[PDB]
Amino acid sequence: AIEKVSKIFHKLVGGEVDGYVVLNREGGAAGILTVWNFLKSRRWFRGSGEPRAIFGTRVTRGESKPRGVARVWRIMSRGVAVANPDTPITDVARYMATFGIYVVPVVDRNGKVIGAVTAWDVLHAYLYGPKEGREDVEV
Amino acid sequence: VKRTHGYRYKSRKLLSKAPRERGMSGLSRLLYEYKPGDKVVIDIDPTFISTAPHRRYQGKVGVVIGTRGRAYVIETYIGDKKKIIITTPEHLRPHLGG
Amino acid sequence: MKFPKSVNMYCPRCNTYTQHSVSNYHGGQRRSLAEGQRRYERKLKGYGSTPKPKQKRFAKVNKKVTLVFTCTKCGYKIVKSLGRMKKVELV
RNA sequence: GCGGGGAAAGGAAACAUCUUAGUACCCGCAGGAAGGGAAGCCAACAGGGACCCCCUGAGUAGGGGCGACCGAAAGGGGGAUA
RNA sequence: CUCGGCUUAGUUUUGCCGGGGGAACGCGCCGGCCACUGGCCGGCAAGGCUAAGCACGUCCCGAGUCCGAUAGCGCACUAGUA
RNA sequence: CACGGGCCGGGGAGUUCACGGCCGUGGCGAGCCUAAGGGGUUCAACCCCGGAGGCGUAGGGAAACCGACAGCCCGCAGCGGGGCAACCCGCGAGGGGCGGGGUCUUAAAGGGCCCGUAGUCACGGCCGUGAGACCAGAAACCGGGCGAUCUAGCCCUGGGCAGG
RNA sequence: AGACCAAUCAAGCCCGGUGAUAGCUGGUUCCCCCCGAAGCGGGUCUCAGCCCGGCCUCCCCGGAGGCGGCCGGCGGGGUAGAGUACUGAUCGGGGCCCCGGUCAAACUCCGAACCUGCCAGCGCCGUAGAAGGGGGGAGGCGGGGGCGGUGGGGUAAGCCUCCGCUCCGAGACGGGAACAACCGAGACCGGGGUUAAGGCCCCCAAGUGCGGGCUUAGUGU
RNA sequence: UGAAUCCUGGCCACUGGCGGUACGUGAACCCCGGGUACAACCGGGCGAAGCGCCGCUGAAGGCCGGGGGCCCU
RNA sequence: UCGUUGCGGGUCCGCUUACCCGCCGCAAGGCGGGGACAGCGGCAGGCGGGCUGUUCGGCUGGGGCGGCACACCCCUGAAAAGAUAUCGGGGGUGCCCAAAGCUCGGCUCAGGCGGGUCAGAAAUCCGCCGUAGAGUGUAAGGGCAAAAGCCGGGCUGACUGGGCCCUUGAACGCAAGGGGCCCAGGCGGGAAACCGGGGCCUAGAGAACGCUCGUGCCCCCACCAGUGGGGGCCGGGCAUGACAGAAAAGUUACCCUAGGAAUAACCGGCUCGUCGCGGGUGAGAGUCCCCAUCGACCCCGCGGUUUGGUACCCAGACGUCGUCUCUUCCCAUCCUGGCGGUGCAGCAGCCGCCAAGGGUGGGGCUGCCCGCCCAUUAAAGGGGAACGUGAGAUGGGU
RNA sequence: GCCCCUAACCCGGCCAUAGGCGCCGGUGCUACACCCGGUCUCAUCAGAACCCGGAAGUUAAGGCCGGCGCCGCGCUCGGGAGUACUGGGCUCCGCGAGGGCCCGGGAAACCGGCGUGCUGGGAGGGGGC
Ligand SMILES: [Mg+2]
Ligand SMILES: [Mg+2]
Ligand SMILES: [Mg+2]
Ligand SMILES: [Mg+2]
Ligand SMILES: [Mg+2]
Ligand SMILES: [Mg+2]
Ligand SMILES: [Mg+2]
Ligand SMILES: [Mg+2]
Ligand SMILES: [Mg+2]
Ligand SMILES: [Mg+2]
Ligand SMILES: [Mg+2]
Ligand SMILES: [Mg+2]
Ligand SMILES: [Mg+2]
Ligand SMILES: [Mg+2]
Ligand SMILES: [Mg+2]
Ligand SMILES: [Mg+2]
Ligand SMILES: [Mg+2]
Ligand SMILES: [Mg+2]
Ligand SMILES: [Mg+2]
Ligand SMILES: [Mg+2]
Ligand SMILES: [Mg+2]
Ligand SMILES: [Mg+2]
Ligand SMILES: [Mg+2]
Ligand SMILES: [Mg+2]
Ligand SMILES: [Mg+2]
Ligand SMILES: [Mg+2]
Ligand SMILES: [Mg+2]
Ligand SMILES: [Mg+2]
Ligand SMILES: [Mg+2]
Ligand SMILES: [Mg+2]
Ligand SMILES: [Mg+2]
Ligand SMILES: [Mg+2]
Ligand SMILES: [Mg+2]
Ligand SMILES: [Mg+2]
Ligand SMILES: [Mg+2]
Ligand SMILES: [Mg+2]
Ligand SMILES: [Mg+2]
Ligand SMILES: [Mg+2]
Ligand SMILES: [Mg+2]
Ligand SMILES: [Mg+2]
Ligand SMILES: [Mg+2]
Ligand SMILES: [Mg+2]
Ligand SMILES: [Mg+2]
Ligand SMILES: [Mg+2]
Ligand SMILES: [Mg+2]
Ligand SMILES: [Mg+2]
Ligand SMILES: [Mg+2]
Ligand SMILES: [Mg+2]
Ligand SMILES: [Mg+2]
Ligand SMILES: [Mg+2]
Ligand SMILES: [Mg+2]
Ligand SMILES: [Mg+2]
Ligand SMILES: [Mg+2]
Ligand SMILES: [Mg+2]
Ligand SMILES: [Mg+2]
Ligand SMILES: [Mg+2]
Ligand SMILES: [Mg+2]
Ligand SMILES: [Mg+2]
Ligand SMILES: [Mg+2]
Ligand SMILES: [Mg+2]
Ligand SMILES: [Mg+2]
Ligand SMILES: [Mg+2]
Ligand SMILES: [Mg+2]
Ligand SMILES: [Mg+2]
Ligand SMILES: [Zn+2]
Repeated sequence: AIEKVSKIFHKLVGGEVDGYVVLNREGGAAGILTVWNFLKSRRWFRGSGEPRAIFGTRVTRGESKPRGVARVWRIMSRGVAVANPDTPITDVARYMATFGIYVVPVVDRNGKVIGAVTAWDVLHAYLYGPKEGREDVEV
Repeated sequence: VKRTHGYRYKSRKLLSKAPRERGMSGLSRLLYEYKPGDKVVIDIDPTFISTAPHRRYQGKVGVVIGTRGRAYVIETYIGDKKKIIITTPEHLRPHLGG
Repeated sequence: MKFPKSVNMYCPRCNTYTQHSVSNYHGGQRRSLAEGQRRYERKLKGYGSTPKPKQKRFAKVNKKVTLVFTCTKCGYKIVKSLGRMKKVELV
């Protein structure tokens, strides 16, 4: 949760992940971070640009520089519902279809994050079934 | 990205065999007896790669200096530097050309 | 990885193979009379910054597995390393 | 010349231990010189014989992020001799 | 002896300062590169003085493969002057 | 259309010491050289003395400790023999290889280092490292002093502000 | 207001440490003669530096072989092409098979030119000293142009990044209108002669040169 | 904080401050044991503030979003 | 906590004379309060940017963010010897396994077919075919069929002491790491040959100093001997992933110095994807009718006018937006001159060609440029000139 | 002993011209087999295999030899083809990517034709020394 958004910004905009699970100090799910967090709010944004055309004048800072970078928990989605291994896949599918958020954290009995369910995982269940070397537990 | 240098690092073509050479090789190369002064050609056998010399010595002609148990001690050159190759006869052929 | 608690091993002193008991290596306690420790305590006295380097960033995930093989016949000890991997389970 | 207080720049190709350096500088106190000087010494079972200064021992022993670098003493030859 | 600190090549071993503890007495005490024990060897701390032989240059004398008025001391001259 | 110089005169940049490596010469040679210092002088020169010490003459090993060649082969120069010459043959310093020896490690074998002669002192040169180190150049940091006639603040004691 | 503290203030001034340090910038003074580079590889808090090799130079030892070329004998190779047979891609026809077709940097039954190892010869260099070895001093460790690998990337670039010959840097001179690296060609000094590239209507040395054909646009030169 | 006037909401998780019985941790001194003809050395005990832990504090620095059914989360 | 710290009585009580605080006094000393506390000095722990010194890595199609192309491995690039780069392409590594290690023997895999009780697509059984279409821990490539795969028997060589070579590191200096061949000691499997110093091969990897452990009838510790302790040689480990090894966070628009056209911003150069403009094609629209007017799907171009790409010149300096003023040039022509077509009755409109002599204005809004709008107008075109022109101005924006 | 000639058997080299499918023949004193048994050595669920002891039966099968056909494979053969590609030179063409000329090398697929194991040592058999 305390990471700088510049650390993960390129992985989201470039589409290398569909979202982030944000962890607190104890390894629990603090929240969810997707591109929609960056579209809803601009608390993360700071303008940039190439150096200015400084000629014939006394200007001491010709290029804008980013100095205070926002932390992840400042713009994340707080209070998302988490899933368990025995959670029904149809409740996850309903959430993803309704809100368009394609990452859901998965926690153990103590609330510690052990993984996530992506929209690609949900499609896999609806199209083929369990992943290789996995078994469907009771719901 | 720079070239990696494992012991066999550009040897796909060299260590590949045509279908008609698949399987074990014949045993006649085992039966040549080399004496000091003999000329040999280093011809790597890919079915015994662990005892084969480095790819840079393929096709080079060496001189037998002596024996070490079952391997032959061969004196050869890489460019201008003298190199000592110790290898078993399955990676050697007699050089008939002088 | 599992490893036996007893192996048949060459003993250099007995000049033969004998049964050897196996145990983990444990580093002994640094003694204050060690010459390097005496020099350090001297260097630590008086004013100044912290006098010696102290590593902060570590990179190894596992240590080298070191085992002490004790000859059951004469007590000769061979401490050998099995390479870098997680702690073995002596079975 | 004697006693005390006492840096940093720079060097270590960064830098803090370290060095620079007990230096620069400051405070006090003497003389035509000052200080030192008459074995609770050094040595090794053989013997030297107050002290200071010069040549050597020697960049040796030793100190040191055992790194940069720092660095004796006894002994020997002299000046002079109480 | 112990603790802190400055220093020293002095290193489990240099000197000292400060805080705390603190002897013995010639049948005693101290030293011999960690401490102790035995032997052997060497000495007598914690009081004072001491010529000569050694440092320096305002000054005096001599010398010079030194410079020769933008040089040589800042100053060859009514220069530490205007 | 990269920067520096208006012009002329004068000035203006690889130095010295210590230590090390190497070279060119010179002296002496299993030895080489004296240092400080001393005596004399026509008085810093010069003559003589001074061998302390340094380097060399033996290495191996952390240390205790131990402690070394003329045997064989190849062969350049050179010399000798033969030949018109070409070249062949013999001996063969130096050079190269082996063998042998000292020592360390090891149970040993093997392996490491070393061994069958040349050093030392000086003068000049080149280069390295330190010293300011070819000459010019920071912003800085530290020591001890000087400053509140300016200005900032405050204190003590004086002065001023038409008319509506 | 980080204002002001004697024209000095994100920490005064004076003198001292002090000739602070500077991998950075500027400067570095007479003549002739001999040879003559480099911007590559590896390591580095390394990327404007430095060290070890490559490349230069000087000296010495050594002592007969050496190789930027060619021919042959005996070997190595898997690229161009080819193929669609292994691994994949792909369009059709006919009954999972057969036939035809389109493809492959990370496919290969085949397979050159070409490069390369040893030996013998040729050629050339070498006793006026090959190979090999020791020692002193470096510079340099920013390269660039042409041509070739559809090199690989990129819309492309006087672009980025490799491989090879040559040239500029460090190379005068003729031609290219000018012009480091395109063509010709390598310069001690003076003179005579003949050619190279290229040119020969004038500028401008040499042809208003010779035969045939085409163009009517001053196309073009 | 910035005359006056009407007002000044919810939040002590965080960063701070402060208060606190017990418990864990927490230095030197000190005590006990081993060791050493003596020491060095080794183990244990005791254990201050503090920290952990529990509370108070927003006119302390400040913060004030979602989901679900006024309620839950 | 040690000292100051004393005196009586049974850790507690008291006391005062120490010490501390105040009053009076010139001083002497007196009075009151506290009191062995406090205060003060040493030592120890905590809080401690109040203050001092420093570090805040590199590569980089400028820097920054990211990535790790920073240490390794496979295929490709790589051009049939060797070497070979890019923030080139596709991936992987910081493990795991007492077996997944050694050896001996037997056997044959994926898949298909025939038969067979449950029994089934798939269980065990009989037979046939089956070149590997399986398996071989783990990337990729290579190898492997009486095996290198599968099963079973016996084992620990994932061994002690050493040497040589190959690669890392081409020819050509140079770590660590990895691999190969052996000699000696002593074993395992096997009839024997032979093989075993881990894993079928190519990756899984760490200097000095310090510490620790193993080892030796081991060496040394200052005159001699002894006890404790210390040091030494050889080997294993504890770590530097920025991987040939410092121990290290920001911020400066208040900023300063050395430099750099080795490197960005403006203009210029190159390029033209983008931008603007032109052409080919003709599905389709146009009542009929491709081409009066258009022009899907595609394709060939030009300009240098937007934006970008690149980094060649310029950092001891080319004054950074717009506007004002003033001059000139281009034509891809808005009007004015000429001509043609029309889905041109007229009035108007639309489209093409020649043509740059002249014209192309006044206002509202915004710092603008651009654009929208108002009233006119023959029409109220667009571009270039160091984004013309700040040693001419202006200075609203940046 | 020695030399020479020579089937099937034993040990090999090269590892398809040797392999695969189908059809037609040859071979049996000896040699190779199929074959007969399981006391012994050895072996398993199983004397099937392995191992041991044999010799009644048979050339039906294997092995070896000859022929034909197809597939596969091979070839210093014809064509494909001096084609594709390529080392060196060029003020030669093209707007350009690219092509061309000269000197020197030179494929592959495919079509046709031919081929369908060769060979070393030994035993056994024959002839001589
Ligand atoms: Mg700035
Ligand atoms: Mg490389
Ligand atoms: Mg292996
Ligand atoms: Mg200095
Ligand atoms: Mg420094
Ligand atoms: Mg610094
Ligand atoms: Mg005196
Ligand atoms: Mg005196
Ligand atoms: Mg000193
Ligand atoms: Mg006395
Ligand atoms: Mg003067
Ligand atoms: Mg004059
Ligand atoms: Mg300049
Ligand atoms: Mg000028
Ligand atoms: Mg220097
Ligand atoms: Mg400083
Ligand atoms: Mg100061
Ligand atoms: Mg005043
Ligand atoms: Mg400010
Ligand atoms: Mg200041
Ligand atoms: Mg300052
Ligand atoms: Mg100063
Ligand atoms: Mg020359
Ligand atoms: Mg420069
Ligand atoms: Mg050849
Ligand atoms: Mg091709
Ligand atoms: Mg093709
Ligand atoms: Mg090649
Ligand atoms: Mg470079
Ligand atoms: Mg080039
Ligand atoms: Mg240059
Ligand atoms: Mg010209
Ligand atoms: Mg003429
Ligand atoms: Mg409030
Ligand atoms: Mg107290
Ligand atoms: Mg106190
Ligand atoms: Mg600070
Ligand atoms: Mg750092
Ligand atoms: Mg950088
Ligand atoms: Mg980065
Ligand atoms: Mg290659
Ligand atoms: Mg592996
Ligand atoms: Mg096997
Ligand atoms: Mg390397
Ligand atoms: Mg090399
Ligand atoms: Mg490695
Ligand atoms: Mg002594
Ligand atoms: Mg590195
Ligand atoms: Mg300009
Ligand atoms: Mg530009
Ligand atoms: Mg366009
Ligand atoms: Mg048309
Ligand atoms: Mg542009
Ligand atoms: Mg540039
Ligand atoms: Mg320019
Ligand atoms: Mg300029
Ligand atoms: Mg101008
Ligand atoms: Mg100007
Ligand atoms: Mg026109
Ligand atoms: Mg302009
Ligand atoms: Mg102006
Ligand atoms: Mg102007
Ligand atoms: Mg303004
Ligand atoms: Mg403004
Ligand atoms: Zn034993």
